[PDB]
Amino acid sequence: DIVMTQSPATLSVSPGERATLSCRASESVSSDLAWYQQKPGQAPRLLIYGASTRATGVPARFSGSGSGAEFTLTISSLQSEDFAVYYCQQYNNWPPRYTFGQGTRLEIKRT
Amino acid sequence: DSITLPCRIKQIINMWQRIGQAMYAPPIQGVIRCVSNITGLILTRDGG
Amino acid sequence: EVQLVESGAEVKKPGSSVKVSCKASGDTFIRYSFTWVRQAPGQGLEWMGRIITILDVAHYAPHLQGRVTITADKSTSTVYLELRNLRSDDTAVYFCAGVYEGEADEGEYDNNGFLKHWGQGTLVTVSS
Amino acid sequence: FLGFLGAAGSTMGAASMTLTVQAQHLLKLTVWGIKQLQARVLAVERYLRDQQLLGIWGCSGKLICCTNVPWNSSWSNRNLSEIWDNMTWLQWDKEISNYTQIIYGLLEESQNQQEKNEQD
Amino acid sequence: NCNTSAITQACPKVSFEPIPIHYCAPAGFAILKCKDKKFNGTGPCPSVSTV
Ligand SMILES: *[C@@H]1O[C@H](CO)[C@@H](O[C@@H]2O[C@H](CO)[C@@H](O[C@@H]3O[C@H](CO[C@H]4O[C@H](CO)[C@@H](O)[C@H](O[C@H]5O[C@H](CO)[C@@H](O)[C@H](O)[C@@H]5O)[C@@H]4O)[C@@H](O)[C@H](O[C@H]4O[C@H](CO)[C@@H](O)[C@H](O)[C@@H]4O[C@H]4O[C@H](CO)[C@@H](O)[C@H](O)[C@@H]4O)[C@@H]3O)[C@H](O)[C@H]2NC(C)=O)[C@H](O)[C@H]1NC(C)=O
Ligand SMILES: CCCOC(=O)N1c2cc(CNC)ccc2[C@H](NC(=O)C(=O)Nc2ccc(Cl)c(F)c2)[C@H]1CNC(=N)N
Ligand SMILES: *[C@@H]1O[C@H](CO)[C@@H](O)[C@H](O)[C@H]1NC(C)=O
Ligand SMILES: *[C@@H]1O[C@H](CO)[C@@H](O)[C@H](O)[C@H]1NC(C)=O
Ligand SMILES: *[C@@H]1O[C@H](CO)[C@@H](O)[C@H](O)[C@H]1NC(C)=O
Ligand SMILES: *[C@@H]1O[C@H](CO)[C@@H](O)[C@H](O)[C@H]1NC(C)=O
Ligand SMILES: *[C@@H]1O[C@H](CO)[C@@H](O)[C@H](O)[C@H]1NC(C)=O
Repeated sequence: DIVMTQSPATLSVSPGERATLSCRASESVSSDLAWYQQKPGQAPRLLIYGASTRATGVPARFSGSGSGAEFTLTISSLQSEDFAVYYCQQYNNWPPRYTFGQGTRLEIKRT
Repeated sequence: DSITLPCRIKQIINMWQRIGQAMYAPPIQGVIRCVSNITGLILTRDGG
Repeated sequence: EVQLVESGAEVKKPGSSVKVSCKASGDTFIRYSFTWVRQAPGQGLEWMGRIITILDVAHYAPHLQGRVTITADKSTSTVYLELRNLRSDDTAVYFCAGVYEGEADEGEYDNNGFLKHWGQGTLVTVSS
Repeated sequence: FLGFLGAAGSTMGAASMTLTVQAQHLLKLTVWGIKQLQARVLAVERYLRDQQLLGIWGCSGKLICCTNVPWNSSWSNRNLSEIWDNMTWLQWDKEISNYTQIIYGLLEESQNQQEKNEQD
Repeated sequence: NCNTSAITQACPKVSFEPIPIHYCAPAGFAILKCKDKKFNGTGPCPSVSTV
């Protein structure tokens, strides 16, 4: 298949502040990475496709950008429903042997 | 003064070589200009 | 805007074959591209396969190739995923996905790779 | 090779009389130089391919030859006078396009018929 | 009925503009040509020329 490694894998930032999510590509994906948001319970939802173009019926506060092997999705103000698992799937290869991402993990701060 | 024809850059074309149905990549970004002559017509008569 | 309804959760045994249907409604079914993607419990999404409805051709993932066939019928306007040689760790939630790509009947085609419309998500659990 | 073709417009008799008269830039001039040798080498290798056949019917090295055999009237009968002053060689070919095999098979047997004289 | 055999492959864009192309007869064949302008399809062309 196609491997997808990231370094650093994930950094710990407390909830309540602006956070950016970085996706790294093993290959040279020009602008062929899409971003999906998956809150647990149902199917995900596409937000950014083309690595920059906003999907229909999604808030404009989310902002995705990047190219090549570096892509970044940024939030403006956190929302209650904006705490989910974010998947970055590339689809540059052809024939379509596309590969998904790994998601992002957030831990419950139980004292 | 100038008569225009509106048209699209298709993708799923029937190959002229044989009985098939190809499919090509989405069109590139940029100006695709072709200034070409017209030295022929192909016509057929009416059925009735 | 346009919703897709997937078949109910099915449970089978290893060594068998499973079939799951996703029915799309709202637009013309044949003018779409459909990607089948699976999610293991507690694991990220796994891209299984793709099919171009106007053209009736499928491409599957290499590591998963050989045990999955994706077909679709425009008459009933639904896409079927069929999996062979079921085995325990393949327990997962299966998802159909569909994308609009332009006026496909006349010849136009975009061939988008992302996923916009999604099914409700069937669950397959193969075990003892 | 094929330069002996401009006489085609000339009629039967004119062709008969004219018979005896005669029967990088560097890279572009080489790949198109060979293609002019493959024509002349074929010109001789066909000349020897058909002069040998002429050696079966008896006459070799002869531009105009004639053997001991009559002419069947079934072969597009027409007077010799008209078919030699106003008649095209291509038209003659088309008129006798079917009978060439018959003639070319019988000429050999006639030559062997003559050959039996010194074979005896 | 007919087995639609997909031959999926890579389809990179590339410049594609026609260029002139002559067709030539090799090793003992000659290409006629009707130099006459008023043409009729079949029929005679009393202006022929070998090229
Ligand atoms: C009937 O006949 C007519 C005429 O006889 C034909 O018309 C022709 O059609 C072709 C096909 O498109 C035209 O070719 C195109 O020409 C473009 C103009 O190029 C010229 O001007 C530029 C000005 O900058 C010059 O630089 C060029 O000269 C040099 O160009 C490159 C530059 O690096 C050199 O490397 C070369 O060695 C040249 O010496 C020309 O003089 C030209 O831009 C274009 O090439 C682009 O488009 C093709 C299309 O696929 C790409 O594959 C290619 O890579 C180029 O990509 C550029 O553009 C795309 C978007 O368009 C961008 O995404 C890229 O990043 C990049 O910027 C192509 O070569 C030709 O000009 C035209 N003739 C005339 C007189 O107009 C008809 O085709 C023919 N048939 C029919 C059915 O009508
Ligand atoms: C077998 C070789 C002869 O080809 C035919 O038999 N064809 C034929 C014949 C007739 C009968 N009339 C005599 C009607 C229609 C067609 C079809 N034509 C084209 O598909 C065509 O022209 N495509 C095209 C695409 C792009 C560009 Cl740019 C272009 F310039 C042209 C075609 C049948 N191929 C098919 N159904 N897959
Ligand atoms: C169109 O015709 C004119 C006149 O014969 C000629 O100069 C021109 O080159 C032609 N166009 C093309 C693209 O060859
Ligand atoms: C062509 O034929 C005419 C007969 O009308 C003749 O007078 C003329 O000399 C011929 N020309 C050539 C070049 O054969
Ligand atoms: C053929 O030419 C001869 C000349 O002797 C003549 O007598 C005869 O009538 C001619 N026949 C035809 C059909 O022209
Ligand atoms: C040669 O034979 C074909 C069919 O065998 C016939 O059509 C044609 O007319 C014949 N040629 C002549 C000059 O009779
Ligand atoms: C074209 O050729 C045909 C074939 O004989 C002929 O009947 C017709 O009259 C010709 N048309 C012209 C010369 O305009």
